Amino acid sequence: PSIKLQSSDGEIFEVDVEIAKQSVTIKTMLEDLGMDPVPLPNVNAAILKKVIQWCTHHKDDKRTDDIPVWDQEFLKVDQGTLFELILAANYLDIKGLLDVTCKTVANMIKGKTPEEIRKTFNIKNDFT
Amino acid sequence: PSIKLQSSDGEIFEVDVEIAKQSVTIKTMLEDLGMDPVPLPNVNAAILKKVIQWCTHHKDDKRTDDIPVWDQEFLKVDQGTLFELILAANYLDIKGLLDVTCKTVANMIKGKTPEEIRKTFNIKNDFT
Amino acid sequence: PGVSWDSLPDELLLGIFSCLCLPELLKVSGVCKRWYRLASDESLWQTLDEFRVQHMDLSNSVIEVSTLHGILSQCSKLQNLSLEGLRLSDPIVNTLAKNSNLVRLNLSGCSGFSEFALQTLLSSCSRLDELNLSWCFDFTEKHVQVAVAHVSETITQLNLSGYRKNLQKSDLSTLVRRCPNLVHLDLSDSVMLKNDCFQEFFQLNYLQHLSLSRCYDIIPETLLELGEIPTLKTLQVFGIVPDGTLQLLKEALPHLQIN
Amino acid sequence: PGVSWDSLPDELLLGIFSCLCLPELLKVSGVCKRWYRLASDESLWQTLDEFRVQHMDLSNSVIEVSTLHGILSQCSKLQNLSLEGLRLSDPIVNTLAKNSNLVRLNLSGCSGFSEFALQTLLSSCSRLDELNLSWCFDFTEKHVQVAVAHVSETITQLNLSGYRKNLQKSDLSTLVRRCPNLVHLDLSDSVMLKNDCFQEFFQLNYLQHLSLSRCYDIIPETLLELGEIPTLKTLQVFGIVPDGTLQLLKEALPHLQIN
Repeated sequence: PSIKLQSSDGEIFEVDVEIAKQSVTIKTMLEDLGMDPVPLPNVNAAILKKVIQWCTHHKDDKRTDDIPVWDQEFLKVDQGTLFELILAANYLDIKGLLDVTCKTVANMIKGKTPEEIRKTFNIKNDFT
Repeated sequence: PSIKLQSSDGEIFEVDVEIAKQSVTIKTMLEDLGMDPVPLPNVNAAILKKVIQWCTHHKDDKRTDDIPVWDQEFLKVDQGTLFELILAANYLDIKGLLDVTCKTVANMIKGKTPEEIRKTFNIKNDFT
Repeated sequence: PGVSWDSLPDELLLGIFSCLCLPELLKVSGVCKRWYRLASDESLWQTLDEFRVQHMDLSNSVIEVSTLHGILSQCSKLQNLSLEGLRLSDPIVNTLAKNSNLVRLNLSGCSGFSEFALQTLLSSCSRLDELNLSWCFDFTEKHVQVAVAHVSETITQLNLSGYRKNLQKSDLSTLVRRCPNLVHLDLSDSVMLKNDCFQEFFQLNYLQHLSLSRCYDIIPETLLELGEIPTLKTLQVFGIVPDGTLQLLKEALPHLQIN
Repeated sequence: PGVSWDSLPDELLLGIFSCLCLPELLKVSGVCKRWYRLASDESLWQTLDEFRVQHMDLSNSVIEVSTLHGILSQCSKLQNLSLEGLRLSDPIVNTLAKNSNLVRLNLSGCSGFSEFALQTLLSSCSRLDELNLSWCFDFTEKHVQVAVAHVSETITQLNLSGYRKNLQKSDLSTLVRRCPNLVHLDLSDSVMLKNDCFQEFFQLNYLQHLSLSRCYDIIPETLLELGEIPTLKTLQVFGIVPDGTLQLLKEALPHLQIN
């Protein structure tokens, strides 16, 4: 019931096979390629921790208007980290997490002007 | 045998239905939606002209190593225009043209260093 | 070291954008080119069956004609389209011709397109039920004529008000010959219409709401003749009827609802 | 105005990248983050059956350990892998464990990984034919032992040279018990090996190419004993045999090819 995950920076984590399998990617590495240590070439250790707790908290289961209070506080981190989570959720294919992180960015956009947007997200003005 | 195409900037061109149909997109607008004026929301008039001559020249038919001399001289244009052709070829879905333009960018990359690349293509250094 | 959002994969941007509501989406398309193209993505508009200026925060802002075109060109399944007040172009109108199954279309106040585009658009909407093509200031008799020449027979509610000098008896005649099912007909501000045209309305056997407000050359007293429309239920005839005769008119056709 | 290449749609970037050859691809991955991710795309490496450092222009450049890991993790169908000379990591070796059907593996000169990663990798390549795991300076007895403990029986050619003090008779013993099909065996620079181990080679009934160069404690004269290997055909025994005796040895086993 325990599988071993490995971050890009080398650290190893032992997570339950079910929690770990919320990551389609991880799941498919486990099942069609009997990989025990499962290296995640893109996710570093700091990020895997978050990912793991997120999956753990959801082992048992728009708007921004429906983001579970827990998930909200979970995403209470700096852009840097937020950016890394969206990317990590995409590579690992953990729908739910990808789901909440996306709405979270969405909400950061809602209400602002393109300019405000360019500023909070450090986006270059292509038309200039 | 003659269909009417319309650029984003309003101009209309009459091209033969067969030439026009080298653009899957255009083809499918003609066939499953009897559209006679066929507006191309993305392609402007300057670019449509090139697109049309390109298709015209190929009504009757990797490496960079296999780019037909004609196609080579056809792509002898400035980056701006090159950039617009790749985009136009993608929206219109004119494989061959998309095909040759991509290899043409490929060759501009081959041989250069990342730095050289950043310079000729005005790419920002993400890692700085 | 600035967070590298400019490198976020297109997949993700779409995912993010899929979380945004239509009006919001229109905003972001102005953020930068990568976003501008993605916002126009097929996956986000493809299914729309309704689209109205009203429901899209474009009150305080001006939608680039260019971008409006790019988004609408992604819709073929609209049954309700309102671009009221918006300035268009031919490319955009010709493109609207995709939605063959339009039921309700509102272009009042629109401008910037030709009599030809107008024709190609109405011609394609052959199951159109109600059209509001009023006050498109931008146009001439060419347009008006096109309008009455190509609105589908399926039409029941039509509003062609605002063409003081470009709409004439003959045009109402055409309209009437072609659209027997009309129920609501507004021809307000059709200053070229006089009581001689009244006979034409008698061929609309289902017309129950007619409106001729501000048709300044209609001799008020002659209105009585319209109560003779067997199915007529309401008559908007504002600004041309003096109270004196207005009260008479009302007493003569007590079954009518006149304002 | 500057050409907006930084906004080229990912689709196009891939298309472009699909025109580049593998080594070229590795360069561009350093251009910027958007390109770095895309260059690692599945569609571009997914099918590879052979990846050999040799053929990758990586002569005057250092592949970021990180990026090497991200590309190889996209391959499961390799039959030929050579990362010779390259500096790795555990994540990368554990990942190589995907390619269950590896036939030929070259890691000589590699370093930066554990006795455990080594085990998980060899353990997964159960149909491995030839392995060159020579001079991995980085490692100790733990590794060497793992080597001889988990190379598949399927092995016919093996090269474990360069472990002066970490490889011993016992290790050759183990190796021999487990790998009956060996045909080429190189244990050059195995300075812990003396003639007492010679008996072990007699259990490899198909061994025709043995190499013991620079095993400095082998008393030259005792070599004769090796011509007694029924199938032995060639014997590399450089730098430990003085010409005098070397010419004698040759004359004693004229059927042997000794250098």
